[PDB]
Amino acid sequence: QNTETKATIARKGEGSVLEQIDQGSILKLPSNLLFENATSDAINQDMMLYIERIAKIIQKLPKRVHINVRGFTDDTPLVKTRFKSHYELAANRAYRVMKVLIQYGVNPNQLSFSSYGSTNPIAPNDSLENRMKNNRVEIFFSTDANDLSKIHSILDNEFNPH
Amino acid sequence: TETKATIARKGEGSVLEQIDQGSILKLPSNLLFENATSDAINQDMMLYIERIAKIIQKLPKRVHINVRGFTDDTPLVKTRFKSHYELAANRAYRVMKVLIQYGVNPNQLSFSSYGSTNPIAPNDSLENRMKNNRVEIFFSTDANDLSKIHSILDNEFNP
Repeated sequence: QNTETKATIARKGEGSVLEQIDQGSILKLPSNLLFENATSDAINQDMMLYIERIAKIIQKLPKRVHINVRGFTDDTPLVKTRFKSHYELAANRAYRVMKVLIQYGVNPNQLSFSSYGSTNPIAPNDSLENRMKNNRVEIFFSTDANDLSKIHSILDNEFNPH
Repeated sequence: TETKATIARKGEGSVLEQIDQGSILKLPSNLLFENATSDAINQDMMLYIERIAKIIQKLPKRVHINVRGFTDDTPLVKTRFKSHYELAANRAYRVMKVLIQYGVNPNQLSFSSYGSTNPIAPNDSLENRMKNNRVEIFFSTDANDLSKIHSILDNEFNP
């Protein structure tokens, strides 16, 4: 039923999970592992060491892997912050992690960053734990394989009478 | 996710279908074989097989081709075939054999049988029953990049 396994990043690394989907892998990191709070892009004192470890793991992965850093927020009112929107907050957070991965030697041609804003929650925002997961950063690992597409195009050009 | 098909302007009926893990080329059995109980290929449609063979030869080794056989559910009584599974196996295999005749690498080919199990139509008519009698060719790859990515991540991260 489940395709998520807890992941251990730093011999502590609490709350992180690895999910497999059919078109790739998603590493999910709760807010408090990267940032001082849910509402800023300011990094916390352990941020760097976590990302270094992820970057080492990434170095074992083949070259054609594309790595997408994805940001997410909860619905926390944005009045107290310098951001215009949830999308903007999540973009800046995703972008910072990407940049740190670059500093650690991950090739920029394999990296991008995304923002989902507040509308893909993992859980109810009824606890600190759940709030940290709703403000998570994700890392999606995939490829731009097109073998199946070339087969289809090939077959289509030969065998379509339309 | 499908359209009609032909070749050299002599082969209506055959459809190409795309599914997420590969492509399926449909060859109507009725055209393909002399009659509804034989594994003897229509010697007139060896030219459609050849075309398919020509395309396969363009595809790299990671692309595997599976020739699949399917039947209606008319009980077999006047025949030397002992089941629909066996009948479907022989038809798939005979089409496979002809691809091989036309130069296709035997190591990229296999044949399957589904018997009467997954009919395109309800079995009630030389209209409908003959829709169930078919041979499909499934094109896919042995790609495991995503599986390998997951394995490595899981090995490094999962306690």
